[PDB]
Amino acid sequence: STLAENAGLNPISTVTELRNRHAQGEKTAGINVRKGGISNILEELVVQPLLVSVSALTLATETVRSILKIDDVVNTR
Amino acid sequence: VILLKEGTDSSQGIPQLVSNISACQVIAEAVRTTLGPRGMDKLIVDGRGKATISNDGATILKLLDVVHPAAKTLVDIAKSQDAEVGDGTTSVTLLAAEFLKQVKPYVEEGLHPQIIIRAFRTATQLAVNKIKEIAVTVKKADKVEQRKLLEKCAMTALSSKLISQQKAFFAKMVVDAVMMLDDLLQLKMIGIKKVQGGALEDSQLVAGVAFKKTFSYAGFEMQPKKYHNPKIALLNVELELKAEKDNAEIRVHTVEDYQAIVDAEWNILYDKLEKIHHSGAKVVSSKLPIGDVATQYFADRDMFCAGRVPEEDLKRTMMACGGSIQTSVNALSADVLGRCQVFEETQIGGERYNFFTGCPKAKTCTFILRGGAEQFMEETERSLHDAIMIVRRAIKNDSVVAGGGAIEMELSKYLRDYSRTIPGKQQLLIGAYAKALEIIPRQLCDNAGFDATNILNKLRARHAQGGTWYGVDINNEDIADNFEAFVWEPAMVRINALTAASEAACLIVSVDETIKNPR
Amino acid sequence: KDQDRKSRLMGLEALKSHIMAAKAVANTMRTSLGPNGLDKMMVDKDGDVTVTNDGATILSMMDVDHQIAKLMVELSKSQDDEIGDGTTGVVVLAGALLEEAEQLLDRGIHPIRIADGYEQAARVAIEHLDKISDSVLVDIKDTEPLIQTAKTTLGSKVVNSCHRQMAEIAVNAVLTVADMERRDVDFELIKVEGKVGGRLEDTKLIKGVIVDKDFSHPQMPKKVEDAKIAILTCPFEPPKPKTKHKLDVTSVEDYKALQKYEKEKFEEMIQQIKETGANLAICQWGFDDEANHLLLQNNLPAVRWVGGPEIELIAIATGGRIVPRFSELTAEKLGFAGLVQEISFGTTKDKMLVIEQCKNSRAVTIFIRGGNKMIIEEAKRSLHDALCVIRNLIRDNRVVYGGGAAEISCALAVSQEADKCPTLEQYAMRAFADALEVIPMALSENSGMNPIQTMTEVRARQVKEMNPALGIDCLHKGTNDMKQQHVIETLIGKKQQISLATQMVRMILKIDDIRKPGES
Ligand SMILES: Nc1ncnc2c1ncn2[C@@H]1O[C@H](COP(=O)(O)OP(=O)(O)O)[C@@H](O)[C@H]1O
Ligand SMILES: Nc1ncnc2c1ncn2[C@@H]1O[C@H](COP(=O)(O)OP(=O)(O)O)[C@@H](O)[C@H]1O
Repeated sequence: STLAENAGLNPISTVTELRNRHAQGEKTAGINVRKGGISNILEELVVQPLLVSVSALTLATETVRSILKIDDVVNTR
Repeated sequence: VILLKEGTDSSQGIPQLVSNISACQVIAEAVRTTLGPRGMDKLIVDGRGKATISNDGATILKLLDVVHPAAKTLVDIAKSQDAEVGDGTTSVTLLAAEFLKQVKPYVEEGLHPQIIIRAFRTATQLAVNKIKEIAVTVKKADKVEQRKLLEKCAMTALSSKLISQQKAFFAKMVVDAVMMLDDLLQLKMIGIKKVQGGALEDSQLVAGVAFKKTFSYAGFEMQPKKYHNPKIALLNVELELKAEKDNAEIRVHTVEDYQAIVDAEWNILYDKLEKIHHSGAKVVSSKLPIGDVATQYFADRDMFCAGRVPEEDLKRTMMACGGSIQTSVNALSADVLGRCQVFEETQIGGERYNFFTGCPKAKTCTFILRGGAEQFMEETERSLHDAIMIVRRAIKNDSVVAGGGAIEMELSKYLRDYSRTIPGKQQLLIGAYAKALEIIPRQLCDNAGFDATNILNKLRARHAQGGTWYGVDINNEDIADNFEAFVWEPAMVRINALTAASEAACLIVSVDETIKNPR
Repeated sequence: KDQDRKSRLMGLEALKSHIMAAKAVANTMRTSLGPNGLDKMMVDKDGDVTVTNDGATILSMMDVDHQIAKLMVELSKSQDDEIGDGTTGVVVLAGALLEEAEQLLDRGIHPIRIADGYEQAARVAIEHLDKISDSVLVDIKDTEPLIQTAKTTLGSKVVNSCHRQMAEIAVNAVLTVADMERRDVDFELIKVEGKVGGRLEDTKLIKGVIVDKDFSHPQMPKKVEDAKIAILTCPFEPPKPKTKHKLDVTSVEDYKALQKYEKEKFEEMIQQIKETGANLAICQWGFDDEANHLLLQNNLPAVRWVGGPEIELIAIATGGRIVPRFSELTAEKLGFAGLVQEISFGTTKDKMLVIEQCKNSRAVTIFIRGGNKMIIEEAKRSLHDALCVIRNLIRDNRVVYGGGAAEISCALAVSQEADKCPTLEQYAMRAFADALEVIPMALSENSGMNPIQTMTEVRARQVKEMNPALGIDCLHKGTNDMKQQHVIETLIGKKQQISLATQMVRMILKIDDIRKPGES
């Protein structure tokens, strides 16, 4: 929805349309900012490695779990 | 000490016009979201706390009664459009405020108001000429019967509604109810009644007047429900035994005198009952309830009786039968008594519904709705009233144009391309007149929850390539040929909207100062 | 006129303000949902004090001056005639849908688009309920389980002390006025009345008409077999008026004449009972002891001191006619009945007039007795649920399992079908699923349990453990699967519950301006 907003598209209808294309299709459906709309990203040759998406969820969730476990902060001296 | 005004508040020049332009937009905002069939409703509360919910632009302006001077100009202009047509008040109200908004920055830049008036008077006549040249007459297109085309226009308003699966039945009920009337057609004549429960297809269409008939007093196995040429009596008399209108109360000690009091109590009611019998009334009815004792008199004398009838249904039968609702039973005679051809008591949904068919002045009828709740009928009630007007409009005026803002975008192309060839100050104004027409297809997209940008850009691009009827589709979020889709409106009604809009904006633009007698 | 101090607010600030009012009406009633619902202390304008958890009674007394809240009350006024039971479920579901809609307005959805989304999901839910429905009295007229299911719902109200005797009474009433074959019952013919005294077990079903009036003499026949019912306004004696006597004698010459009219008219009027052949003489004003003498020798029953409207009620049921004067007496105007009797309620000498037709008539009434007026009224509305329950059971044998099993099953179907909605209504369809879960989530909260842990555990059991729907154990019985607990609601009930709730949400979402002129 942030990519769709930056590409001038509607943030809701873009992800709302893609959630149906993923239920019916595969992960090839994604936002193409070069053309300004939804397209088959597998054909556009716009890919990224797997470690970026995996390490993102891994490190982000650990930070959220760490922030969630903060009950309070103490000021020492 | 010695001043000129002394309470006389007055301002003149550009600030007065700009103040009236902003005040006119307030009236637009009050009726901006109600544009179209799927427009948002408006809740209005009177002084007594009674609520009023309605999405009709004309009904909203009547209840506001805004005290601003410039706002009253639009309201009186819109009210006249309602009396003359009954539709298009919102289009006139929005276009007027939009003509005023587009020329607002030019007024601030020192452009004279009179130069603006020459543009509206010029652009209006060019637009009215473009409508008649591009308009199309549809009377027997494709060798199709008028009953079938009007069915398409009726279901168009009823499409994607709560009765979409059975709109084929409901579409015929509109064409049937309109065709039943004489040459003089009117929306008020064809009444509608609501009956909770039952399937949607069970909605009945009575040719005459119909009502719930809550009269459940005694009188069964008598009072024949069929009459050939009955003398129908319409009254407002309460013939109940334990009645507050007809009773006696005398208190003495002589028991022999009570023999006269209790008997004279009924003799008073008999003189009123006998006056109905002598008058020749066969199908007697009244607004007030009628007791079991009275029904026995009608039974012993072979007379029909059905009370507790609403005054609207009685007066609807008054204009249908051609009688008169006489309060007192003393003046009941042939002067007030009505007539009918065929009367019969039916069993719609189990309850009895009286109705006179084939009355002498039968210019009215009634449509009984059926559904699983009131909102199924109320939402259906709103859409059918416009469906009657759509069928009523197509037969009257054969020349029509594409609705949904399709004609507004065509004029925007003609006036904008025409303004370029017009050197002078009229160029920016005729172009400003063109952009003001965008509000009609714009708010139909905004009120329908669509993206006005993607539609207007895709719509304005289609008109450039050759489109003339493409417009806004409230059902599908895309453009569609509103002419092929049978979304039509009368060209002369649309012509009167632009004229009243420019004439309303010209009255505000031509004004420069407001004067107020101190009172 | 009166443009000064006029209400003016529109946009999201107005819709959120309207949603804020509906939530207050829902949150006020969300706690009173179910048998474990928290009561509401209502103080009347007259200074009375009452306590109950009836959703309908809460809304009638709740005089909310906000206009959006008044529409929520007008909605429930119609629900009492269609569903009967889940009046709180409609308001609680509407508040849930509006609360979830507020999350969508921030995302940038239009109110009319949310209105279309809920209408699409409401059809998916209504379609799913018929799939998980079950019949009771299919292809056979039976009275045993019809008494059982209606008896379960009544156990929550004040009729719990004698809940079993009420269910059998509600069956014979509907069975009398209406036929199970035609399956078109008329709730208007099933009246309701009561009187303080006795106990709940003393409730009776009168196949006909009942008026709390006694014979003219205790020695009259306790059972009138003859079908000759003469109805009058004056009694068969020296006539008196219907309003007031005001005895003020003038002299003795007049008074001694009154003594003559006694012997002259007491015999003549009662002889008219024999000339026409009347047996049960109903009349507005009562008889003196003199007429009782003549009535007793010839076995002439007669009622005394009948009210104004009470006279008309008997003529409609018995099919008689009112004879306002003795000159109008005749055989055709006499009522008809199979057997009229006098029910003396034990030590209490009530002596109520019981005119019965000795068959299944088209008019019945359930007279609820009780030792407390507060328990009778709450018992009167308890029985009102059984009527609409039995009315919908006969009109449609299909029923679904209550306890929130239907709402959880519908939420799963709506959630799956939401993926097949390629448009902005997809966010609204998901919101309808979460809003459906507030009814079961409310029963768990009112029962003193973790709502979310009990919500998801039942939903997972509806998929992982077993596919058939399972409810919530709010009464702390053995376990879930309300089918074993015999807690089942009408299919017409749930269909109208979520339909009326959606219709109210669309009506509120399509309002963005409440204009009211102020006083200047
Ligand atoms: N089925 C439809 N499809 C598209 N546009 C429609 C449809 N019905 C009405 N409209 C548009 O709605 C506008 C307002 O219609 P109406 O309510 O009759 O007039 P007003 O809003 O002035 O009372 C018209 O300009 C018309 O083009
Ligand atoms: N014995 C029961 N066991 C489990 N759930 C019940 C039982 N009785 C009622 N409920 C639930 O409580 C809710 C409200 O029931 P009821 O009190 O009849 O309606 P309302 O709360 O609107 O008056 C229903 O949705 C139903 O699922």
